[PDB]
Amino acid sequence: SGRGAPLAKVVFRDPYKYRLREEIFIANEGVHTGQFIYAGKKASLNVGNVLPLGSVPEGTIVSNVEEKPGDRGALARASGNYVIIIGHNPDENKTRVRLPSGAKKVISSDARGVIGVIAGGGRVDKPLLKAGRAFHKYRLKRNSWPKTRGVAMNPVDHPHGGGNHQHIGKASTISRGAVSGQKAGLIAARRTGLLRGSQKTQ
Amino acid sequence: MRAKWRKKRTRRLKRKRRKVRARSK
Amino acid sequence: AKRTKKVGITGKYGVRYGSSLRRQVKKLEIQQHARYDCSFCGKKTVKRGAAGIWTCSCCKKTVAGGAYTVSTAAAATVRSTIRRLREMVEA
Amino acid sequence: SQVFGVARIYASFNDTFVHVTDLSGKETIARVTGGMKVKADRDESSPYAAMLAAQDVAAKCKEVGITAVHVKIRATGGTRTKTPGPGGQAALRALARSGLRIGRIEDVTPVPSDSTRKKGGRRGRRL
Amino acid sequence: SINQKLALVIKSGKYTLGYKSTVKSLRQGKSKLIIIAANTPVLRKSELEYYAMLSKTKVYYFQGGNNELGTAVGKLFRVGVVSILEAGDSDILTTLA
Amino acid sequence: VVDPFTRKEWFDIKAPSTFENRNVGKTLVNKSTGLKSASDALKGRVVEVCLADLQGSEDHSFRKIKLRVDEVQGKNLLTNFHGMDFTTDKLRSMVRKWQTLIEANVTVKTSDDYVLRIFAIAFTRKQANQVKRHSYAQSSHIRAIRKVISEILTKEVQGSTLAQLTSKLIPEVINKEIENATKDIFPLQNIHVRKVKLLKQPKFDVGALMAL
Amino acid sequence: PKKRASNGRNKKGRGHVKPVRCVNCSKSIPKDKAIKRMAIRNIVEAAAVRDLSEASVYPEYALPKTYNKLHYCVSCAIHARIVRVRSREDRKNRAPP
RNA sequence: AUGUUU
RNA sequence: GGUGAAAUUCUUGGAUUUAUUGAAGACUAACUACUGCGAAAGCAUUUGCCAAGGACGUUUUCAUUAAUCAAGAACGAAAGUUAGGGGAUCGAAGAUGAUCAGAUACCGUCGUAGUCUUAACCAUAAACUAUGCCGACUAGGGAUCGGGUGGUGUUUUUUUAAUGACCCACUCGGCACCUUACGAGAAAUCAAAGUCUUUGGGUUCUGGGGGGAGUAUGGUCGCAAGGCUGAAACUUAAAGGAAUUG
Ligand SMILES: [K+]
Ligand SMILES: [K+]
Ligand SMILES: [K+]
Ligand SMILES: [K+]
Ligand SMILES: [Mg+2]
Ligand SMILES: [Mg+2]
Ligand SMILES: [Mg+2]
Ligand SMILES: [Mg+2]
Ligand SMILES: [Mg+2]
Ligand SMILES: [Mg+2]
Ligand SMILES: [Mg+2]
Ligand SMILES: [Mg+2]
Ligand SMILES: [Mg+2]
Ligand SMILES: [Mg+2]
Ligand SMILES: [Mg+2]
Ligand SMILES: [Mg+2]
Ligand SMILES: [Mg+2]
Ligand SMILES: [Mg+2]
Ligand SMILES: [Mg+2]
Ligand SMILES: [Mg+2]
Ligand SMILES: [Mg+2]
Ligand SMILES: [Zn+2]
Ligand SMILES: [Zn+2]
Repeated sequence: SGRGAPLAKVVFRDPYKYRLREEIFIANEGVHTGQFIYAGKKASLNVGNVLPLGSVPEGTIVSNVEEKPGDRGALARASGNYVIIIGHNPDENKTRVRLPSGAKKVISSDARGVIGVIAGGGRVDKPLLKAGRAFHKYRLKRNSWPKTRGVAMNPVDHPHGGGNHQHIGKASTISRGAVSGQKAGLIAARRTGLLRGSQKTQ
Repeated sequence: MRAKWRKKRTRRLKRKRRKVRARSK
Repeated sequence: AKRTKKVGITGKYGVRYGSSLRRQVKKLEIQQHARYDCSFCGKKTVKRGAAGIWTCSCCKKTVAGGAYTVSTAAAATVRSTIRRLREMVEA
Repeated sequence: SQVFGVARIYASFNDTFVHVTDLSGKETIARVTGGMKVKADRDESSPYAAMLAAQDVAAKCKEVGITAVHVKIRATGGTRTKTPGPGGQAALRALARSGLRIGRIEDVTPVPSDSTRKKGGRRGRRL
Repeated sequence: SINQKLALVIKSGKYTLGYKSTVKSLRQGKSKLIIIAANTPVLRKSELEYYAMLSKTKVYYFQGGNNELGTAVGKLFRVGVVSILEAGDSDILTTLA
Repeated sequence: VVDPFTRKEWFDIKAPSTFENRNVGKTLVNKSTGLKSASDALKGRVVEVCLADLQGSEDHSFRKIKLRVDEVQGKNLLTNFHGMDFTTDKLRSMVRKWQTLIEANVTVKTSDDYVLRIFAIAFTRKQANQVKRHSYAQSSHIRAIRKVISEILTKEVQGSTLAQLTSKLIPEVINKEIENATKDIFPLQNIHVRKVKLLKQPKFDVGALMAL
Repeated sequence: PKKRASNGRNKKGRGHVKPVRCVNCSKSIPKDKAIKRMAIRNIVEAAAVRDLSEASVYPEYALPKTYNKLHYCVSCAIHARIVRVRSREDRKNRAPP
C-alpha cells in the first residue's frame, strides 16, 4: 500500500539455525513466483539476483542499490527506476554509477544491488483523471493532499497570503540561508521559467 | 509574386477566415 | 455492433476530463485490462492484479511486470543487455 | 645528433600558429602567431606575418636549446576547411631558413569520418 | 527439417500427444522417441527424461513451446510432449542428433 | 621576465627496448621542487616518433610509433610501446578510386594482459592481364577477406606478448601472412596493419618493464 | 527547356543521393551533382623545396604530399573558375583536359 | 564591400 | 575569434594554441563510380540473428491461374504535431554586431523549437526521367553490374584438377552511354517521345485560352497545421511553349 512497485517475498534458509528467513525485496521486472534468487558475491548475473556492485560488468542495470555496504538498499527503489553501472575503480575499490536523477555517484564496490529494473514502471504515464484517484493515492501515503495555494491564504497563514489580488508580491525564489516560515516557493532556485535546452550539466 | 509566398499568404488568410467563422455562430 | 466510434473503454468517463486525457487513459487501460500469454504454461491467461503484478489464471504463477503491461520496453532491453553481459562474462 | 622539438604549424585562415614544443608536446617553447607580429586584423594570416612569427619562434628555440624540429602542419580541419592557410607555407619556409634543421613534415589536419554537420545552413554562405 | 519429419510422422506413422499418454507409452515400452516442448515445466521434463532413461527411449527437445509443438504436429491445441510409437515412412527416428 | 626555461632541466627519452636504438631525443620539464615533482610531471608523456627514426632505415617512413614514459631513472626516461599509426599522407596515398578498400579491426588481449585494437587495411588490385579498369570486389569476397584478416590478427595477438607483437610489426610479417591467406580470394595489393591502439594496461610491473 | 540531356547531375537509377557540403560556402548539394576535384599538392613547393631539403636532417627525404578531395557547389565552382560555362555543343564533352 | 528608380 | 574590411565575444581568474585523458550525442568521410539494391519515399562502419527479393541455371512442378485497374488498402523525404528519452553539432524563432538611406535581410556571434530515438499522427515535395503500366517489333557500337556456357586461354596451390581473380567469345536480365537517325516532333530533342490522316495490341488516370482559383461553400479525414474533393460571379486577347537575330 502506498508504493508503486510490487514487493517480492523471498524465503532464504538460515545458515546458522534450522529455520526459514523471509525477506521483503522490491520485485524487479521479470521476477516471478517460484523463481530462485541468488544473493551474494558469487551469484550469477541474472535478473533478480543480488550482487555486489563490483562483481557486475560496466553497463549493468541494477536496482535497490546500497549507498554503503550493508544498509540493505537505498537507491533506485521506486517503480521503473534503476541504476546503471558506468565503471569501476578497482584500486581503492569503488564503483561509478548513474542514479535515476542523472547524478553520477561513487559507491563502494562491496555495495549490493539487484539485477534488473524495479517493477511497476510506466505508472506515472497514466493521467490520474480525478481528484478521487489523487485522494486514494495519498490516502495510503500521508496527509499531503489536497494542497491549498499560499496566494489563496491570508498574510497570517503564508508569505504569499493577502493582497487585493492574489499574487506573491516578492520574488518566490527563496535563499538557502532563509529560515523556517520563509522557505515557501522555490527554495535556492538556480533558475526559473520553462526549461529550454539540454539537461545533465557536466 | 512567388507562387509559394502567394500560397503562404492565402493559407494565412484561410486561417483568419476560419478563426472569424469560429468566433461567429 | 460497434457501440462507440472511438472512446472505447473510456466511454465510462462521459464527456469529462478532456479528450486528450481520455485517450491517454484509454491506451493504458486497454493495456492493463488485456490478457497476456503465460511464458510458463503457454496460455493467454495472464491478467493484472495490482500495478506491476501479473498472475496466470492457469498454473497460478505470478510475475512482476509493468504498471499497465506485462513487460515494458525498458525491462526487455535490460533483460537482453544482462543476457549479453552474462554471456560475455562467462565467455 | 641534434635536439628535436615539434614545429606544430596550425595554418588556419585568419591566423597561423607556429607552436614549437618538446617531442612529447606537453612542454611548449615560444608559441608565436601572425597576430602577434602584425596589427592589422587582416594580415594575421598573411605569409609575411607568418614569416616574422616563425623567425621569432626559431630564435627563441635556438636560445632555449632546440636545434631541429619535426614538422606537424595542420589546417582548421574539423568540418571547416581541410586546406592549410596561406601562412603555414611561409612559416615553414622561415623555420627552414632561420637555421633550424627540419625533420618529418606531416599533415595532421583533423579529418572526420563524416561527423558534425557543417555550419552555414543547407544553402551555405550566400555572399 | 524437424517440423517436416514430424508432419510426416503425423501423416503416416503412429503417435500420442500429451503427458499422460506419453508416460503410458514409455512405461509400456512402445515409445521410440519423445519430443518435449521448450516451455515444459522442468519437473515434468525431468520426469519424462527419467522415464526415457528407464525405457531406453530417445528424447528430442523441441525449440518451441507447447503452442509451437501443437502447430508442428498439426493440431489446434497445445501439446507439451509428443510420443512416436511408429515412425511410418518417416526418417525422424534415424536422422537425429 | 621570469624566463621559465631557466628552471627547466632536460631528460633523455631512452624510449624503446627492442626497436633498433635506445636514444630517440630529449624533453625538458620543470625542475623537481617541493610540492611539484618532476617525475610526476613526466611518466605520462607520450612521444610519437617515426619508425624510420627508430630503425635507422627509411623504408619505415610511415608507421609512427607511440612511446609512453613508464619509469624515470636518473636523467633517462624509460618508455614502453603505446600505439602505432600510419602517416596521414601514406594512408591517403593508399586510398585511391577505382578499387575496393577493405578494413578490419579487432579487440584482442595479448598473452600477458595487454588489450589492443588492431586496424588492418587492404586494397583490391588489378591482375597482370586485367583490361577492366576498376577491379572491385564482390563484397562476399570482402566479408571473407575481413574474416580471414580478423582471424589472423586475433591469432597473431593472444599468442604473443606486447614486446613480441612489437617485434612482429616491424618486419610486417602479419601483412605477408594476410597476403598468403587472402591470395585465394582477391589479390589485395596494399595489405597493411594501419593502426594499433592501446585500450587497457596491466599492473605496471617495472620488473618486466626492465627490458631496456 | 532541358539544358542537360541526363540532368545537371549524375543520378540515373537511384532516386536519392546523400548530399555533401561545399568546401567554400558549405551549401548542401547532392554528392553526385557536386563538382569533385582532387588536390595532391606537394607539402612544400613554395619555391622552398631546395630550402627544406638543405635544412632537413634526413638525406633524400622525399617529403610527402597532402591529399584533399574538394566538393564544390555549382555556384562556387563557377565563381572560382573550377568549372567554366561552355558552349551548347561543348557541354557534351565529359573528358577532362 | 555598397550603390534605388526611370 | 570572425570578416571583403570590421564589430559583437573571449582573454595575464591565462583566452587561442600543445599534450594526456574522459563524457555525450549525432554522423558514417576518403573507398564513392554516368556503380548496386528497393514499389516509391529511400538505402553506405563491423558482426550475429530474423524473415524477404530480383536475375540467372533448370529436359522440376501447376496449367491460363493473366494485364491494367473505379471503390477500396499498404508504404510514403523533409518540415510540422502528441508524449517520454536524448539534446554533441547545426539551427526556423529570438537576441545581437556590422552594412545600408532604411536592412529586427544577405555577412558575423550566440541561441529556443527542431535536428536524433521510442510510441503514435500527418500524407505532402521541382514525391522529376516534369516521360503511367503490360505486350510485340524496328539501326549500329562499346563499356559496366548480376547469373550462366565455352576456351590446348593468364596468374594463383593441392599432387592430376577444381574453384579465386583476370583475358577472350557468347548469352539472359539490369543501370546507363555513344553514333545515326529510315522514323517522330513546333523545336529543343527522342531507340522512344518511333512502328500516327497509310490514323485501332490491352488498359488506368489527367487536360480543354489566361486569370479569379486550388479561392468560396458543402462534405470527409486530421489533435492542429492541414490533406482529399471543389465551384460561381466577374475579368481578360492574349497568356504560354520552342527556337532565331540583336
Ligand atoms: K492548490
Ligand atoms: K500576497
Ligand atoms: K584574421
Ligand atoms: K538541442
Ligand atoms: Mg498540485
Ligand atoms: Mg481569502
Ligand atoms: Mg508574514
Ligand atoms: Mg518575503
Ligand atoms: Mg481578494
Ligand atoms: Mg554570388
Ligand atoms: Mg533557362
Ligand atoms: Mg527524390
Ligand atoms: Mg520604363
Ligand atoms: Mg566509411
Ligand atoms: Mg557496389
Ligand atoms: Mg483510388
Ligand atoms: Mg518525416
Ligand atoms: Mg501533388
Ligand atoms: Mg507529377
Ligand atoms: Mg481554362
Ligand atoms: Mg522562351
Ligand atoms: Zn500460466
Ligand atoms: Zn559552395
